[PDB]
This record gives sequence, C-alpha cells and structure tokens, in this order.
Amino acid sequence: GSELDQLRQEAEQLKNQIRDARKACADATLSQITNNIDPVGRIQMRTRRTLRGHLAKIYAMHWGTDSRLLVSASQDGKLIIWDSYTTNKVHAIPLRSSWVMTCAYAPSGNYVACGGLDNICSIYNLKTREGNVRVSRELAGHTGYLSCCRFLDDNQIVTSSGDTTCALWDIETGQQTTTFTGHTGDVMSLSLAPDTRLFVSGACDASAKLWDVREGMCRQTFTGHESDINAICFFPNGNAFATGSDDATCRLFDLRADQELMTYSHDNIICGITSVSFSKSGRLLLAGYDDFNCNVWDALKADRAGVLAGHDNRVSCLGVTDDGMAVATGSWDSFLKIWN
Amino acid sequence: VQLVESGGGLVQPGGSRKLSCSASGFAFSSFGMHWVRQAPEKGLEWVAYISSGSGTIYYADTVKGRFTISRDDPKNTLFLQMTSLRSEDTAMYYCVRSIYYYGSSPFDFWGQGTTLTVSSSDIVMTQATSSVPVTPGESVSISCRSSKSLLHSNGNTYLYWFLQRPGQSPQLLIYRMSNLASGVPDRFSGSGSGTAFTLTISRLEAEDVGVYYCMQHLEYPLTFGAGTKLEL
Amino acid sequence: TASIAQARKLVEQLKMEANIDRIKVSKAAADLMAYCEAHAKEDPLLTPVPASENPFR
Amino acid sequence: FLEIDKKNCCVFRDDFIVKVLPPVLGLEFIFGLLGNGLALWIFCFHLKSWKSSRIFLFNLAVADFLLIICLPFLMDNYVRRWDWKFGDIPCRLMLFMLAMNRQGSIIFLTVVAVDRYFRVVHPHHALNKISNRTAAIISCLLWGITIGLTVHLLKKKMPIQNGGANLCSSFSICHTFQWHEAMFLLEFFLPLGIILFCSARIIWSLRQRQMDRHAKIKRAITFIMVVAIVFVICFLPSVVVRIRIFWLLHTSGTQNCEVYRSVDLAFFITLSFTYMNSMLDPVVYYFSS
Amino acid sequence: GCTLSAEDKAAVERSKMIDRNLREDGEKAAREVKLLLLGAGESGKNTIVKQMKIGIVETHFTFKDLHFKMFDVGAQRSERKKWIHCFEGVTAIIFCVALSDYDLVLAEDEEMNRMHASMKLFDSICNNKWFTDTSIILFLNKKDLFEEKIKKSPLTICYPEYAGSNTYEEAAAYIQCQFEDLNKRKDTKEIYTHFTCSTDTKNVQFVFDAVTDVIIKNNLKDCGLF
Ligand SMILES: Cc1c(C(=O)N[C@H](C)COc2ccccc2)cnc2c(-c3ccc(C(C)C)cc3)cnn12
Ligand SMILES: CC(C)CCC[C@@H](C)[C@H]1CC[C@H]2[C@@H]3CC=C4C[C@@H](O)CC[C@]4(C)[C@H]3CC[C@]12C
Repeated sequence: GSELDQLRQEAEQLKNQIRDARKACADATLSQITNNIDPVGRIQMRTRRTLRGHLAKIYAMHWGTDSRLLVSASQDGKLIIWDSYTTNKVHAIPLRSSWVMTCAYAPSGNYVACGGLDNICSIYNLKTREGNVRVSRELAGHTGYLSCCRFLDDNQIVTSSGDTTCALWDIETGQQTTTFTGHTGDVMSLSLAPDTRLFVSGACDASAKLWDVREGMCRQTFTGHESDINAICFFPNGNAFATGSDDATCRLFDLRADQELMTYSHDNIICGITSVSFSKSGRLLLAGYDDFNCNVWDALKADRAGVLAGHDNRVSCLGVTDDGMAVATGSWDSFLKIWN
Repeated sequence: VQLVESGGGLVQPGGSRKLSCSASGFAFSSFGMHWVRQAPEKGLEWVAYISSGSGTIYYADTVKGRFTISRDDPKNTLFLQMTSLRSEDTAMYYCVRSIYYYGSSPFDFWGQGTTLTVSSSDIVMTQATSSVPVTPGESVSISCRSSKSLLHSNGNTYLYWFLQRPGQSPQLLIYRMSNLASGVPDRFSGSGSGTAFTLTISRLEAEDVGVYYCMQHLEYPLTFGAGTKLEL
Repeated sequence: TASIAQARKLVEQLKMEANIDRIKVSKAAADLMAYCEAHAKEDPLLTPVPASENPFR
Repeated sequence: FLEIDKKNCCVFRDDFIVKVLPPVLGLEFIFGLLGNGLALWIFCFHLKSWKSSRIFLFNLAVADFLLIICLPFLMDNYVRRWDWKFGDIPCRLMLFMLAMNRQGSIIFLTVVAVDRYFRVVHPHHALNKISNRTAAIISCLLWGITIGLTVHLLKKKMPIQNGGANLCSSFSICHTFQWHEAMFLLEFFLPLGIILFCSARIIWSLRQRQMDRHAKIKRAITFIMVVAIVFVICFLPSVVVRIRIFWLLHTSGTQNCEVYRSVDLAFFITLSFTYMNSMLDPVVYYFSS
Repeated sequence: GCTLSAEDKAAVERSKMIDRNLREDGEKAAREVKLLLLGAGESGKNTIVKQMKIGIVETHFTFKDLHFKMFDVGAQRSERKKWIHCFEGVTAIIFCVALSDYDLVLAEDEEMNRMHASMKLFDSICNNKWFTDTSIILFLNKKDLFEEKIKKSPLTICYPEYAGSNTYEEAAAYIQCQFEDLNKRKDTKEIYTHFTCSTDTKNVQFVFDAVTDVIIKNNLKDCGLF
C-alpha cells in the first residue's frame, strides 16, 4: 500500500535522474560534426548470382566465416548450405519441425543451429565420419518460440525466446548456465560483440538491453523506438549498434554515451524494417524492408545512396561477408541473391 | 566405418572375375568409389571410377572397355567385373572412397583390398629416389616431380601424398599438396610449386618407416609415381 | 504481496544503472569518424574493387 | 471449266468474290491484328504469374497471330479474281500457314476445355498441379502433330495455269479421294464431342453441389456455353457445304461443272467464318474470361 | 566442362542430385490439406480432436484418400501478431465454440461471460489481413447440455435483447445467425456452421465436404474462369 506508493515515487525520481544524467552529456549530434566530409557516390550493385531451390518463404540466412559458404532456412522444412562462388549446393538437411524462424553458422564451420515456434533449439554437426549430418544436441527449457541464436564458441550458444527470456547454454552438458531476465515483452533479436564478452538484445516492449555474459546481469537499457524491434546489429568497432523497428525507422545507439546517435527514416517509407546490417568499414548500413526492396544508407550522413530493387515479395533476411566482397538477401518469394 | 573387399584368387590365363566390397558404417549412397591396382614390389595404379548416382564412369586405358564397374546402392555393395584376363593383371586391388564438395578430402578411407594373381599424353609422375636410410630424430624429405603444372586456374593443386606401412594398407597424409588428413600428427608437411614438390617430416618417430606415394588428380587418367622407401 | 519484492528488484536495478561512467557524445562520434577514415581502402563495396580480382564476375 | 491439274477438277471465277470477300477479310484483319497483338504483349511483358494454363492460352494466342498477317496476300488473290502475281514460293507458305494456324487453334481451343473439366468435376487430382516445364513438352508435341499433317502442302508446285491466270488454291472440286478433306471434317467433329461433354458435366456438377448461388459462379456457367456456341456458328456452316459438295460429286460425275456454279461460290464465303474465330477468340477467352 | 577441373565436375552432379530431392519433396507438401484449429480453452477442441484422432501441436488423419494436418496453437500464450502470418496459406480455419456456456461467467473479469469472449475471438480472427481469402468452419458444441440448461434458465441472461420462447430450436438458430453476422468480407469468404454433440462421423464428413468446396473454387479461380 503505502510502501508501494513510496517505492513507485522513488523509482520514478530515479528515472528522472537517469534522464537528466543522460541529457547533461549531449552537446552536438553526429550530423553536426560529420557535416564536413564528402558523400559516397550512388552505389550500383548488380545481381551477380541467384540461388534458387527453396519452395516456400525464406526466414533466415547466415554467412560462413570464410566468406564463401552460407546457410539458409525456409518453411518448406529445409536447411540448405550453398557455395556462393559457383552457385553449388553442398548440403540439404531435413528438419523435424517445419515452423522454423532462425539459423546460425559456427565460426569454425563444424556446426549449424536451427529453431523456431517449437520452443527447442537444435544443433547439427556438419563434419562427421559417416558423410551425412545428424543432430548433435537439442536444447529445451524455453516456454516460447525461439527468435534468435548465435554461437559464442564451439561449446557455448546464446538464445532469445518468446517467453521474454534470453539464455546461455553449455552445449556439452545440456542445461542453461545463465538466464537473462528483465524484458516485459517478446524478445525478437540479439547480436554478439566482436570480443564476445557482451551482447545486445531487442524485444517487443520497444527497448534494448545490453547483457554481460560472464556475470550474467543487465548492464544498460536503451529506449526511443515506438514499436517492436525486429532487427539489431553491432558496429564493426564494437562501441555502437543499430536497431530496426516496426515503425519505418532505424536508429543508432552509442554504448559509452547512452544516447541516440542518428535516425534513418524517410517520409515516403511507411512500412516496417525486417533486417539491418553494416559494412566492413561501417560506412554503409543496409536495411531490408517489406515494401519488397532493400535500402543502402550512408551511415554517417543519414541520406540514401542506393537501392537493391530486385525482389518480388518481402525481404526477410540479409547479410554481409567478413571481407566485404558481397551482400546476400533472402526473400519471401523464395529467392536469395548476391550483390557486388 | 569399414569397407570389406572380396573376390580375389588364382585365375586362369584367359578368364573373367568379379570383385565386391561391402560398405558398413556410413552413408554409402553419397560416396564416389574408385578401384586401384598395386603390383608386387612395384607402385600402385588406378583402375576405374563410378560417381555417386551412377551417372559418370571412367576406365583405365589399359583395360578401357575390358572391365566394368557396377553399384548396388540399397544393399551397399560395389562391384568390378573383369571380362577378360591376361598375364599382366597380377596385382592386388584396393577400393577407395571419396566425396567431392567444397572442402572435402577425397581418398579418406582406403579399404583393405584383395590380392589377385593371374596364372602365367598422360601426365608423368616421377619419384626419382627408391630408398632412403635415416635414423630417428632428424628431419627428412621426399621429392616428386610432374611433366607440367598442376596449379589450375581456380587455385587448387591436385597433388596427393600418402603412405603404405610394411604389411598395411595406405592412408591419406596430404590432399591437394597443402592440407593434412584427419587423425595424422602435425609432424608431416607438404610444400612445392609449379611442377616440383617436397614432402617433409620434422620430428622422426618409429611409425614413419614405410613407402610414400605421390598422386595427381588434375584429370583422368590418374597417375602414380614409383615408390620412395624410407629405412630406420 | 509480491509487489513489494518486484519493486525491490526494480529499485535495485534503477540504483545500479544510474551509477556508471559516461563520456561526451562528440568524442564517440569522432571515434566513429576515425574508424571510418582509417579503413576506407579495405571495403570493396565502398570503393569498387577493380574487375580483376572480385570472384563474383 | 473442266481443267486437268493431275485429275478431273472444275474451277470457277465469278465477278462476285471481289464484291464481298475483300471487305469481309478487311473487317476480319483490322480487328484480329490488334486483338491478338495486345493480348500477346500482355502475355509476355506484363503477366508475371506464368502458371500451367496461361502457357496453354499463349500457344492459342500465337497460333492465330500467324493466320492474320497471312491474310492480305489472299485478299490480293481475290481482288484480282484468282490471279497470283507474287511468284511460286509464297504460294506454298501462304497455303501452309492458313491450314496449320487453323487446325492449330482448334487443338489449343480443346485443351482448355479438358483442363477445366479436370479442374471442376475431378479435383484432388494429380493433373491439376503439373509444372510449367512439363506443360511445354505437351505444347511442343501439339505443335508437332500440327506441322506433321500440313507439310505435304510444301512439297508441291501450287501455282497452276488456268488458261489466262494462275490459281493458288488448296480447295478444288475434284473427283479423287484426298486427305485434306477428311482433315477438314475431323478438325470439327471430334472437338465438338469433347467440348460439349466437358461443358455439360461442368455445368451439371457445379449445380448438384448447390454451388449455384455465389454471384461469380453463376457468371461462370454462361462463359462455358458462350464458347461452345461460337464454335458451331463458325466452323459448322462451311462443313455442311462440303457435305453438299460430296453429295453433288456422288449423285452425278464431274461431267457438267456449271451444276456447282452456285454451291462453290457459297463455300468461299462460309470458309470466311473460319477466320472469324481468330478475332473473337481473344475476347471470350482473355478479356471477358 | 572445359574450364571445370575433374573435381569441380563432381560437385556439379552432387548439387544436381540435391536439386532432384528438393523438387520431389515439394510435390508431397502441395498434395495435403492444412487446417488451423482455434477455440477458447474448454470449447470442446479436445473432444473435436478426439473424434478425429488417428509448443505447437500437430495432428494428422486420413479420410477418402486425403491427408489432413491440423495445427493447434493453444499453448503459445505469446503475442499472436508475430506468428499468425506463418499460417497464411492453409486451406481452412476450424473454430470451436461451446454453447453450453451462455450461463457461465468468465473468471478473470466476472462481468463478461464466456460466449462474449468467444465472439470477440471469432471477430478478431475472421477479419485478419492474412486470412482475407480463407474459409472458416464453425462447430457449435455441447448442444446436449444446452437443452437442459435452456428450459430452467432463459438465454435472456446473455441475450436480454432476445424476444423468444426459450425454445431449443429458435434459440440455437438465433445463436448461429448471431455468429455468422460477424463476417465483414461477404464476397471472398464463407462460413460453414454445424451443430455437434458427441456425434460420430458427421464432423469428419462435414469437414471433407467443406474442404472439397474450398478446393473446387480455388481450382476454378486458378485458370481465370472464376
Ligand atoms: C469423300 C471424302 C473425302 C474426299 O475428300 N473426297 C474428295 C473430295 C472427292 O470427293 C469424292 C466424292 C465422291 C467420290 C469421290 C470423291 C474426304 N473425307 C471424307 C470422309 C470423312 C468423313 C468423316 C471423317 C470424320 C468425321 C472425322 C473423316 C473422313 C468421308 N468421305 N470423304
Ligand atoms: C491440359 C492437359 C490435360 C492436356 C490435355 C489435352 C489433350 C489430352 C487432348 C485434348 C484435346 C486433344 C486434341 C483435340 C484436337 C486434335 C485434333 C485432331 O485432328 C488430332 C488430335 C488432337 C490434336 C487432339 C490431341 C490430344 C488433345 C490435345
């Protein structure tokens, strides 16, 4: 009763204090100081390859770490591994549950991870002595659908689900080692830091949280959007990250100065974003939309400098290689394309 | 994982024969399969190749059209049929498995082969040495030379190094002249360029005694050099 | 009566997230500018790689 | 009029064909040209679906665009009262395009009506889900049984002396059994026995399931009768005239040709109905369907 | 074949066999009927499954040589706007409503009784953007107990604006019309309504007939005739 009111008032003035401390450290935005440099020219990228063979909507893709192999997942029930240079197919994997929503590639090349809408995260081994792929582990313990997964090393993995929970799993033993709690709504995405001692996650409560893998507690919270967060990614330096929301807006957040840096939006874009990704030097931000096409933003001046318009349905997933040679986009039309 | 060959023995001068292998322990339906000769006290030379799906077949120009490879995929049984036999077919035949996709390491598991004694252009691979005496602990080298470049345009170099111990079947050591097979120590290394190549050992143990062979896989026919033997 | 416990957890969190070190925004944005300036020659997509070594021709 | 090509044939040339046929073909050419040109542009630069039965209408749309550009030469032929001033070679193309782009419009006018039958009375079938690269095999074979029966009009020398002028005619009143004639009847009688059965069963099976209340599937019954009506209005009038010709050839021999003096004239008007389809084909199948 | 090496010519054939398998597996997914099952908890979904029994739960059965797969999502408890578009291309939606619940009052907010929640859920799933061309098969459940519960207590408690005689036939007819009045498409959408109470083989036959009509119309539209 009275304790409830006093605690609520205290927490509210704590929120006021956080806001005032955040506002006292801002004196100039990114546009002011970057108003000096020269804009990149219009980027023309052509479809160099077209990977085809999926029979339904494509939901996720991930680039292998050698910049030549990639994996993709569709509601057809298939997980496919491609060779980008020659357009060859290397492996096809059948799934037990058709309703998949994520996939990931291990940074060594030995494992892939899949899962969605079944509360499970399955781990497959690519390099076995018997010439096929068989399921190596099957992590259970979430009470909602899986919306992202990323390998930390060859024996750890991090997941986010629809029960407003993130988890860290030791694949060897098979149980959660750390549980990350604190969102109030469904968690839609996560991304790992370059050194893998931190990660960021984004949820349907219109906020983002930074987590510490070692000590397992929330470090920092980011607000400013107005709808779900569908996509999130780190800057190559590891000191910034960009979010893509459901209100036709992208945003850039800065870790050491917990502010908002810049907004990527236009008055003729009214539909939401599905995917966000960065360039090798962090000069380009690519965003996938559901107006059927992709957009390229000069990530330092907030103006559009290209369009990847070659898809017939919604653009669901998107990625850039580790050397920066190509871009891949997958679509609800069941096609994948590579741009250079 | 294992391959079991059968069918060998003493045959009449003019005759026929049938050789099988049973594959147990892996996914036989996704492996291309080779047959490979080796004469007594001599090198080993390739026979024939059937791919996964039984769509492509390659034969040995010394038996081309006089042999036949065949496959039974449901029951995991690979066949070779010698329709006509002659004096110079006295050897021992091995069966080797191989898979081709980006990053694979063909010629992994070599089978065990069966002996077969009969009653009585192509690239040039040359191992100039025949025997090498060397005491343990000190680094050793072996050399192999071609009649032309094996470096394709895409960047590969289809040179293979592998080893036969005294009384044993061979095992892959180096595929594509740079890469190391699975289960073998880092003591071995392969280097070279253009047409000339060297295999080397840094720390010498008592398990390296044997005979080394170099192969090329640039195109058919697949050609082997003579043996370069090492002694303790 | 779980409301007091949830409030305790929330107020602990609001205590601790108000207790970090902060820097200016101009310094970090200049750090972004520097990381962009010092890697410009290495990203193919920005300055188009010559047609003689991209493998997607 | 009795001339000898290799047979005993009558040939007539009246100052009446020039009075009626040129304007009729002008109407049948100035409309079919645009009617199939616009349809054929839409079927390749603005139709972005490409399912297994818009690659059976496309063949029908390219089997009558070719019997349109072939018409002005025959118009020239009649304006001059059976007088061919365009040399030997075109007189063998222009009698192979007409007789092959006509039988090749019937064939793709029947496949549509077997497609529909299988869609309606026999759902849950394999044949309704075929791929559009296994439907082009059938298109290429149906373009191969068409050309296969019309080549024998190429291996001849049609231009023939008629005393003064030259006649280029695949149709003549001769007294020998041929194969072109039997084809003229077979192109009509079999597709009738297919289309009528299909259109009766669709309409019956779409109304014993009480589905005849939705306002769009009560419009769908009419466009299954309209198509079967403009196939007996076009192709039938010129077939009973050939039966009449056969009866005239059989009741008396080819001894007094002027007996045919009337019936023959009628034929070359009624055959002008066979081109009529090719202009009201792309309105009851593509636009108003 | 000319530029390719000898090892790059076996990767191509491997990829072609992968293509063959992916193609031949897609002809078995397009030859099965998919249904999405919805209800309001104890709405008889369990017994309606029981009469047809062979995270998300999947049931499959067969009748007259036609494979059916029901997807039941009653345990998700998540925000439905994030995964409702996965079922965009199903054949039909089966909605189960128990009409022995005109007297029961829902627990969470005692004022509003359960059938009002059922009509809310029907009106929410019927007018979705993802299901604009999807048909809805409606089952009205527990009509046995309705007959005993209607005579003692009038349905005026839930339907004060109802002027009848509390007679079984017209009360049920009023309820069925009240449900079918929630539709707002009326041109590309049909609602099939059935009365069921532990009845045998009538539910299966009803589903088969309704799906046959759905597929007949879909085929007729596929060629441009509809
Ligand atoms: C005479 C004839 C000819 C013929 O050309 N005769 C010459 C003109 C010359 O005409 C004659 C007349 C009398 C005597 C000699 C020649 C062609 N087809 C047929 C048919 C036929 C009827 C139906 C069908 C099916 C319905 C599809 C097939 C063929 C039957 N008769 N017949
Ligand atoms: C769409 C699928 C079902 C194709 C079915 C159409 C096939 C089976 C049928 C329908 C109509 C048939 C054609 C009708 C027209 C003729 C003219 C006749 O002088 C020769 C046979 C021929 C050429 C038939 C060949 C076979 C045919 C094309």
